[PDB]
Amino acid sequence: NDEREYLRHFWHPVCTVTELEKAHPSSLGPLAVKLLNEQLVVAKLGDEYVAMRDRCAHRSAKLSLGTVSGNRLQCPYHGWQYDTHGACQLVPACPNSPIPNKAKVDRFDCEERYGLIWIRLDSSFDCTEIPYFSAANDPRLRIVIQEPYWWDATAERRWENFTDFSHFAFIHPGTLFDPNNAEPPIVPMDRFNGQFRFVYDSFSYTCSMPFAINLEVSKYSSSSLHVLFNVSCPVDSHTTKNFLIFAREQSDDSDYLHIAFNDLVFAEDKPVIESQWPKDAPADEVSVVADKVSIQYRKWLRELKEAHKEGSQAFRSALLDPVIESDRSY
Amino acid sequence: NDEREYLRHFWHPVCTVTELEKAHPSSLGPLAVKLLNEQLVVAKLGDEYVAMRDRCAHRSAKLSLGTVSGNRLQCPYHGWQYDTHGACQLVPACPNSPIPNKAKVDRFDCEERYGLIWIRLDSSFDCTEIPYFSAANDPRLRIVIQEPYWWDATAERRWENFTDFSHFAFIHPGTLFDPNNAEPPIVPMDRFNGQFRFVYDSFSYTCSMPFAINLEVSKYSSSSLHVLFNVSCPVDSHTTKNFLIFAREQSDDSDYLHIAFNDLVFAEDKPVIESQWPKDAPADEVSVVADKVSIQYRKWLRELKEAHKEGSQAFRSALLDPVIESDRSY
Amino acid sequence: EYEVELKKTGQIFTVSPGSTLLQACLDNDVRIEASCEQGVCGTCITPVVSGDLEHHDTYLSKKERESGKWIMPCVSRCKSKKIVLDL
Ligand code: FES
Ligand code: FES
Ligand code: FES
Ligand SMILES: [Fe+3]
Ligand SMILES: [Fe+3]
Repeated sequence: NDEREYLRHFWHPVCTVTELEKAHPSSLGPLAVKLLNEQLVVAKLGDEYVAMRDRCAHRSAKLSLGTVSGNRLQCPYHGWQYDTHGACQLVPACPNSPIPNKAKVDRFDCEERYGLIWIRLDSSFDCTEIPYFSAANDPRLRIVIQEPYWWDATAERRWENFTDFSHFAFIHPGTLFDPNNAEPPIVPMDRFNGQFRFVYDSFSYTCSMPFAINLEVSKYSSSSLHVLFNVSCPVDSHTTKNFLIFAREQSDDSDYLHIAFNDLVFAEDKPVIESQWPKDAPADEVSVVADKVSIQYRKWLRELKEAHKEGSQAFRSALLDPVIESDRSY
Repeated sequence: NDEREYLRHFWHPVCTVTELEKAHPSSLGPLAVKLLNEQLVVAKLGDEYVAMRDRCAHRSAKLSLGTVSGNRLQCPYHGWQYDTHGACQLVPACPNSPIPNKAKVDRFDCEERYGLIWIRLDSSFDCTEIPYFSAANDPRLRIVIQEPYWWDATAERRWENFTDFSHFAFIHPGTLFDPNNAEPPIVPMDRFNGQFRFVYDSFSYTCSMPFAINLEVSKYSSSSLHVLFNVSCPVDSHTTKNFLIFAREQSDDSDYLHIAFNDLVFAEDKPVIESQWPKDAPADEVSVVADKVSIQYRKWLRELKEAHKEGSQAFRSALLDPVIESDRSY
Repeated sequence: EYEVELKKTGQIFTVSPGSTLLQACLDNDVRIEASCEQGVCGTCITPVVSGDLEHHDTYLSKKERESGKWIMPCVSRCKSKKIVLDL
């Protein structure tokens, strides 16, 4: 249902690498996944992470109950095998007949990065990249990948909560609220290279549109820096599979000191954000000046929506044209 | 859809008072309630039981997850606070900024009586009143408020089961059937003051429309009184939250003796009334002579539903115009 | 310290010095949405044909502000003497 069609051009994370390896005893998958209400299967065929529609072209069985055979995905029902382009190469019942030309299942751009598996459902605008994680490569940093966490909220609403400042005092009094710096500021926001960028005082955001946040917290550079990377998988209209990867300089402490803390603040948000109805933000919400980030976010998604209808070039401009508001130089 | 629109003009019970006090440790509420598919929140602000739509005007969190602070209801997300008129009176993020005029939520007529909280969603026709309970104030009687009991059944069908005389022999054979009173009488039924009134020998029904039933019983076992006040709340298309208050003259025995008995009668009804399908009674049900109470009630509802269409006064007339069939005065 | 304004509906009126452009509009029965009556939500955005403008909002991009094609009447004003809104 096509108010969300523009979302198909972006790269979305569907599972962790370790979720795929855990899925089937072979460690190759297949793993079933759902993205923007599409039912897909992921599997490692050879050296490629391949993503096809989880529906076989023959009698419509789910390839995710199949098995990986060599470099192919084998349907569990009558054993057809599919190659990295989703084409059937073996029909065991008539191995000497021709393979019908329609014996084919849709395939989607599937690439690994940062420890997660990303899928891009519609490549026809050739102008979106996998979101940016600042801490990959940086060898001073230890990187932990938390289990995915699922919310009954939309990627847009989850996004907005992660970049929200006004809510600390009420949802996170014990864990995030700084009573001396109690009231949030207004900050300039830049569009650059498909990302939103803004800073605090020091927290620095690089939000690859639509659903990814890259938050670099430094302790006025004195101590040492901490990076949060949080991206929402729009599973369906009501649901998100949410991924948090975090990196830290100070690696001497326990990973589960941080994992529990993150876990805690997410548990504080979840019941509120899930309560918001209607699940998608209607046009009768009343804002005030602290909501700059949420408004600017919605402004740009609307433009990306309209730009999409106009077509490829319009969308490329909408996404990548810079819109600088601050003094920082690019 | 809006075939139930007329029902919004009546007072409906949403919860017992204890339910609201129990809902949150402050004993002030808030408590969430569903009335005719509407999501509402109920709270004690100062001296008032207040009812609002359970949806914040900022970013649409459920206020039922919030907390009562002072004489206002404070949202869980960013702590906007709403007064007894549903107007925001504090935006914690910009305390030195003026509150938007649209920063308000719908408020509803909300009044406590008999130990229950009543809400009127539409007050425009200004002509409905909270059902009549005969045993309030009468200091000779001991009143008990059972816990709400829920049925997968509509308020109309719950009402028809309660005033039905024909089911005693079959659903309640060992608890309410009188062997040599096995065939039900046809009875005069008057409309007075927006109530149905009729008796049976005694059993004296005073049913404030649409969903309340007040049954006084001058026992053939006592020469002393016993009173059943039952009111169905239509929470949605398929289910009711049902309330039972009963008073008794012979107040010397255990409350639970009668509570257990009522609970058993309802247990005998419940499966059968839930089995009735469609949930709303269609035109092809075939009534008989002994269904006089069923018929008059469907007739009055149908008239009231029509009157609602033709506007305020035609409704006030269909409710309040008297119609006498028996030989009593009023 | 006073400004007039026109429309594609021809209606024309004056913003007394104590009023927001938005309040002037509503006083003269122009339907025009509002929420954050400070310059952030953006629902009151309305389009401009002519006139020289001062922005006080936090919704319009610097490039949008520098184009005289938009204005947020809840907080912004006209330093020119006339302004025409395409409404
Ligand atoms: S369904 Fe896949 S082989 Fe028959
Ligand atoms: S959503 Fe209620 S205060 Fe922000
Ligand atoms: S009304 Fe929201 S910005 Fe003018
Ligand atoms: Fe949060
Ligand atoms: Fe019964």
